[PDB]
Amino acid sequence: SGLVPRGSHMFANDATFEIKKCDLHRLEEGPPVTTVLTREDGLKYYRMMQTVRRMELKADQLYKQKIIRGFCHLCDGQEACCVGLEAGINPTDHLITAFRAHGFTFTRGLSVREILAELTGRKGGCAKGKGGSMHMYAKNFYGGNGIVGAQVPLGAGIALACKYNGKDEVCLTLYGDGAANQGQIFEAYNMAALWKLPCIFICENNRTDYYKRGDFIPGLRVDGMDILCVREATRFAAAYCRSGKGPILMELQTYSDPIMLLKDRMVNSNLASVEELKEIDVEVRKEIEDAAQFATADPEPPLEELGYHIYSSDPPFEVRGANQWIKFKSVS
Amino acid sequence: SGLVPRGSHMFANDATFEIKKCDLHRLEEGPPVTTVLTREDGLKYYRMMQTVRRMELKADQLYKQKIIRGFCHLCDGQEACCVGLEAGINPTDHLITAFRAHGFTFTRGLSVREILAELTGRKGGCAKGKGGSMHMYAKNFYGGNGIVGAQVPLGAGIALACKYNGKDEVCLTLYGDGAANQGQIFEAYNMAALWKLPCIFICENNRTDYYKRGDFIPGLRVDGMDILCVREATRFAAAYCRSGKGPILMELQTYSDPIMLLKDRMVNSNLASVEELKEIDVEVRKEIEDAAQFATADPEPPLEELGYHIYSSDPPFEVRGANQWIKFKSVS
Amino acid sequence: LQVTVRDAINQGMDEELERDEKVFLLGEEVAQYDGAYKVSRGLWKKYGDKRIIDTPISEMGFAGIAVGAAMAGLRPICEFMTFNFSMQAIDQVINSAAKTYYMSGGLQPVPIVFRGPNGASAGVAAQHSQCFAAWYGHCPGLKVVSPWNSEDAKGLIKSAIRDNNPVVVLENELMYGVPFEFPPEAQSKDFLIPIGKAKIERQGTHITVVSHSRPVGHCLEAAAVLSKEGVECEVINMRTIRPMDMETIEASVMKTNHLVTVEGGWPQFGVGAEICARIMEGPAFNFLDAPAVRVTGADVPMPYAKILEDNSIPQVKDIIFAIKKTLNI
Amino acid sequence: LQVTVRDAINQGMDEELERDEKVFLLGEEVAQYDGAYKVSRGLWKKYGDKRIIDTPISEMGFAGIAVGAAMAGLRPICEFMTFNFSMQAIDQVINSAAKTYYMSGGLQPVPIVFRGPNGASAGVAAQHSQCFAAWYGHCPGLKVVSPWNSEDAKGLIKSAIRDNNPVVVLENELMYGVPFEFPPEAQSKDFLIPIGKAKIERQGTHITVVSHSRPVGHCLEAAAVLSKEGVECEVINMRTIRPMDMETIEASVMKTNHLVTVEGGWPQFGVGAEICARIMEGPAFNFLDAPAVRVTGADVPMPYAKILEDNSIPQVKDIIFAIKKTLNI
Ligand SMILES: [Cl-]
Ligand SMILES: [Cl-]
Ligand SMILES: [K+]
Ligand SMILES: [K+]
Ligand SMILES: [K+]
Ligand SMILES: [K+]
Repeated sequence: SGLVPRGSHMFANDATFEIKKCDLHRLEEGPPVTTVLTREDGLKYYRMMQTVRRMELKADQLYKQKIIRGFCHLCDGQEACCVGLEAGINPTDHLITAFRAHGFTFTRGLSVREILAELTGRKGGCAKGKGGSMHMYAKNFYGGNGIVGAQVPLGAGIALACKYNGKDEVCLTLYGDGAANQGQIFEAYNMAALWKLPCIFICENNRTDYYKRGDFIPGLRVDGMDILCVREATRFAAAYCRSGKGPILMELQTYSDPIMLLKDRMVNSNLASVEELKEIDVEVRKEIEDAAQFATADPEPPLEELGYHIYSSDPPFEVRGANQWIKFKSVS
Repeated sequence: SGLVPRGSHMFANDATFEIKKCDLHRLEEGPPVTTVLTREDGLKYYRMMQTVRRMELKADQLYKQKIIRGFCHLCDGQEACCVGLEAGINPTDHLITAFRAHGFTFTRGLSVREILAELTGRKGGCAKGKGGSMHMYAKNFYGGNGIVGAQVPLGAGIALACKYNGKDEVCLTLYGDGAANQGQIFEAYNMAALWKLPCIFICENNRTDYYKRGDFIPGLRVDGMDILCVREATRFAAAYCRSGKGPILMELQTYSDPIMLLKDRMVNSNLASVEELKEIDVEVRKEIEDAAQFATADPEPPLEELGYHIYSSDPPFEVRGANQWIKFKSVS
Repeated sequence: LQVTVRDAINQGMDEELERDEKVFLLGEEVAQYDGAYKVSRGLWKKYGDKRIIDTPISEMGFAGIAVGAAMAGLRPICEFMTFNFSMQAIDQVINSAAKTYYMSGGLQPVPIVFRGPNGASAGVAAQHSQCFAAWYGHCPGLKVVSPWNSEDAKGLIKSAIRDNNPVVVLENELMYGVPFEFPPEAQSKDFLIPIGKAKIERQGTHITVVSHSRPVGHCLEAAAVLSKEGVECEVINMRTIRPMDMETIEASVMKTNHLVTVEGGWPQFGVGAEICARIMEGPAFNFLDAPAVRVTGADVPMPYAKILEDNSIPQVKDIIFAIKKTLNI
Repeated sequence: LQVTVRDAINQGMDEELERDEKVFLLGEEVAQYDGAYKVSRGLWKKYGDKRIIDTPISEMGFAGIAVGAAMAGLRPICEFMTFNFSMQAIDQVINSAAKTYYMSGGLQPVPIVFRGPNGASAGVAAQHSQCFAAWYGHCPGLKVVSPWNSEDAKGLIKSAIRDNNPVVVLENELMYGVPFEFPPEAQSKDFLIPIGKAKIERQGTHITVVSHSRPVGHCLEAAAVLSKEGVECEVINMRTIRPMDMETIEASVMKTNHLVTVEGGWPQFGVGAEICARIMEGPAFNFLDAPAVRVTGADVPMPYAKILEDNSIPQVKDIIFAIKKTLNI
C-alpha cells in the first residue's frame, strides 16, 4: 500500500552499550565508557567479522591441503580488531601491519576471492600470485610486510605524508607484541613525537606494558575482544591525531569470542534476531565457498609474466632467467 | 737520621668533600653525598686529568697542522669522566665507548706516545697506524668504535661474558647524547635487563631525560664536571651490577673546569700546594712534548705490512692490491 | 649409516660445545624444541640456559651482543633465523666483526660464527628467499662457507667454531632434511673441513661445473644424465665462498677446457661473476676452448606462485642446457 | 663556466624541488648550513622545515620513514651521510623499497632516492671508506647510479628524482669540490641523464677502459700519459651500475679487442667481476685479443696511515700498468 516504508522492521534501531574503560598513559581523559550501536552498524560489523572468521578457517583448510604454500598467518579470534579499527576510521585514512593481514585486506576492501586466490598462488589473486600470504596491498592499505618491525617506520612515514598533504588523514601502524622490542620501533616513536605525526601506533598484544612503551607518547590499553571497545578507542585515537597533537599508542589485548559478544548484544537488546544472524552466517558461508572454489580452480599465472612489474613507469625490458638463454619480458 | 719517614710531608693526608646528589630513576637510595679524598689519589687524579687535557690540546695542534688526518674527536673538558670512571672501577673491569676515546685509551693504560703516534699514522702508534683516531684498543678497552650506537650492544655482550665468566667483573658501555635514539640501544637495554647483565650503560650528555630512557632499568644523573661525583656514582653503579641486580644507566652531564675544581679542593683543604701542582703541570708538559716529537718524527709504517692482520691465528697468505700484479703478504 | 644435513650440523655444535666451555649458542628460538628449523634440537636440554640462549626478535642487538662477547674472549654461535634477517644486523657483521682485527693492528680478534639458512626455500616469497653469498663474500676480514651435504655441514661448522675470526656459514633450509650416507670419519668428533678448499664431487674430462650449496646436487644429477651421452662432467663443490679455492677450479679447467658455474643467488655481481673474472685473469684462460657461462637464479625478487618460483631457481635441465651450449652439442 | 660537483647536485635538487611539491629532502644535518658535506646548502632557507628535514641519528628509522612516505605518494630524497651508514637501514632499502613493486604485482611503486657519498675518502679509516656499488647493484628492483663529474651528478640526480622506483645514487666525497666546465645544456633545469646509459669520455682504438665514479678521471689521466706513446685508450664512464650499459662496453671491445675495468671498491664479487663475466658471456668475447683485467681497491679494510691508504686505492700508475700488461707492452 505504500503508507509504511518497505524497509520498516520489528527491531530497535539502536541501543547503548557499556564498554570497558581503557587504562591510560599520559592522558587525563580517555575514550567514553558507553557507546551507541545502530542496528545497521551491528549487522554490518557482524557480517564483516563472520566473513573474516570463515575466510581464515577456509585458508587454514586449504593450507593443510598443501594448496597454500609457505606462510599462512591467520587472524581468527582477532576480528574485533580489524573490523573495530575499520569502523573507527575513514576510507581515506591509511593502515599498515605485518604479515597477519588477511582480515585487514578484507576490511580495507579486497574480496575474499582475490585474497584466497593470492594465497593459492593463482592469476586471480590480488597480486596475480606474485606475493602470497604476507605481501597483499589494497586501497590505503600498505601490507602485509614480512620483516617484523619494518612496517612501523613505514607507518610513521605514511603519517608524515598525511601531515605533509594537509587533508587530515591519519595512519594506523600495527605491530605485534613479538616486535615490540625492535629498535626501529623506538626510532619511529621518537621521530613521530618530534614531528607530531598523525600516527596511531598500535600493538596487537595476543594474550609487557606495551601501551606505555612510547614513553613521552601517550597510550591507551584496549579490550581487543570487543568490537565496540576497539571502535571507540580508535575514534578517540584518530580524533587525537587529527587535532594536531601528534602520535598515540594503542595496545589491543586479544586472547570470550568477539563475534559471539556482538551477537549476544544484538539479540538481548533486540537490534536483530537469532534468525537474521543465522541467515547472515548462511550467506557468509556461500561467499566463502564460491571464493574457495574459484581460488582452487583458477590457473597459476602464466610463466611469461614472471618478470613483469620490477619497475613502475618504464619501457619494457628483458630479465635473465636461470641461464643467459632464458629471457623474461618485464613490463611495468 | 732515619727517625722519620723520608716521605713524610707537610700536608693533610685526606679530606671529606661534599658531592652533588644524583637524581634517581627507580632507585630508593643513591650514591653518598660526601666522599673522602686522599692526598695520594688527589695528586693521581690531578696528574691524569691534566695529562688527558694537554694530550688533547696537543692532538688539536697537530690536527690543525694537517699531521693528523680524517677524524680527531677530543674529550678536553671531559676529563672528570674518563678519570672519574677509571677511579671507580678495577683494571679487570671492561670499558667501551664510541670515537671520542683518546682519554679512555690513556686512563686504560696506553701511553701518550702510542696514542699520538697512531693519530699521526706512524709505525709507533698503538695499531701501527692502521686505525687512526677512532679505533684504538687497550687492555679491557674495546674502542674506539666509529659507528654511533654500535658499541652499546658490543658493551652488553662484553657484560654477558663478565656474567658468563663468573669473576664479578663489570662492563661500562658509553654513548653520547647524539646516539641516545639509536634503536639498537633499546634492544641492548631490553636484553641486558632480561639477562641481568652487569652492564653500566653510560650516556655522556654534553650540555633528553637520558638516565630514565632505560625505563625498567634504573638510572642516575651525575655531575660529569666533578671527578669525585663521577668516582662515587661509578662505585655505586659497579657495586650495583656486582651484586647481581642487573644493568644500570648513568648519565654524565658535562658542559666550571674539572681540573680547576679538583685543584681548588686540594689547595683549600691543604692536600697539596699550588707549587706541587705547578710542578706536575711542568712534568705533564714535558711528557706531552716528548710524545709529540716522537709522534711527528716516527716514520709511517712500511708498505709491506699493508695486508698484515686480516685474520688471527692463520698461516700467512697473499692479498691483492690495486691490480692482480700487486700482492701483499698477510701475516696474523 | 644415513644422517640428515640438519643432524650433521647438530652433531658439530654439540661436539664443539662439549669440547670448549667458551662456546655458546644464541638466537631466536634456539633453546626451544621446535625450534626454528630444529637444527639446535636437544642442545638446550644438554647444556641449559647459560649456554643455549633464546633471544627476543632484536637482530642488530643480539648480533652486537654476540660480537662483544667474542671480543671479550667467548666463542659465540650467533644463529640468524634466515640470512634475510641478517640485513638488520649487517653493520655488526661487517663493521664490528669483520674489520676489527685489522683496524686494531692484530690486537682484537673476533671468534664469532654467524650461521642459519640462506637463499631459496619453498613458497616464502621475495623477503625470505635472498642469497647473501656474493654480499658476504665481498668483504675483507670475513670467512664465508656454504655447505651442500651432511659432511660439508658438520665439518665446516666445526672448522668455523674453531676459527678465531668472523665466519659466515650460509646453510640451506631445503637441505636440512636431506639424508646422506655418513662415513665413519665424518662421525668422529675430530672431523674438520679446512676452510678455503673445494671438493671434487665427481671426476670428469669434458667440462668443469662449479657450484655451492644445494645446486651442487643438481650439478651431480645433470652429470649423471650427461654421462649416458659420453659427456663426463667434473663437478666441484666450492664449500668456501671466501677465500674460495680458485686453484682447484683452475686445475680442473686446464684439464677440461670448459666451465659452467652454477649458483642459486642473483646473477649480477654474484658468485659466478667472480669465478668467471678469476678464470679470465689467471693461468686457465689460455686453456678455455669456449667462454665460461653462468647458471643462476632469475634476476627477480622471488615470486610466490609455485610455477614462477620453480622458474626462478636453476633446475637440472637449465644446467644441462648450459653445458651443451658450451660444449656446442 | 666552472661548477663543482657539489654545486651540480645542489642545482639538481633545487630544481627538482621547485618543479614538484611532492619532492622533499631528509637526513642528518640536511637543513644546516654546514651541513654534512654542504651539498644541501641553501636549500632549507629556500624551502623551510616542511621540505628540508633534519633527522636524529636513526638510520633504519628515517630510511623506513622515507620509504613509507614514498609509498604514500610523496617523493623523498633520503640522504645517507655516508653509505657506510646505509648498512643500518639496508633492510628498508632492499626489502621495503626494492622488492615492493614486484611483490605487490605492480600496485605499489616506491619513488624514493637514496643519495650520499660512497667509497674512499681521506683518512677516515675502515668503517667510513666502504664502496657499496656491487652490493646495491646486485639487487633486482633497484636502480644504482655512480656519477663521476659535475654533469654526471646533476643529470643523474634529476633522473633519479623523476624515476618512480628506488634509485641508489652513490656520490663521492673527494669529487664534491672538484670543478668542471659546465656546458649550457647542463645549466638548464631540463637537463637529464638517462639511467642505464654509459658515456664514452675519450674515443680510442687500442684498449677499452671502463670505470665509475672518481677513478674515471684517473682513467682519463692514464689515457693522456698513454697517447704520448701511440696508445689510444677508449675511456668509458659507466654512470649506471644497475642496469649497466653493457652494449656500449661490448661495442667498444669489439673495436679495440682489449679491456681493463677500473673501480675503487673491493675486488671480489665487485663491479669489474660482473663486467668481466658479461664480456665472457656475450658477443664481444670472440673480439678479445687478450683476457680482460681488473683494477680495484686493495682487498683490505681501509687502513688509516696515508701511505697505506694511497696504496689501497687504484692510482693512475696502477691503471697504466694494467693496460700495458694487457697490450703486452
Ligand atoms: Cl565457510
Ligand atoms: Cl703540553
Ligand atoms: K670460531
Ligand atoms: K627443510
Ligand atoms: K624518484
Ligand atoms: K670534498
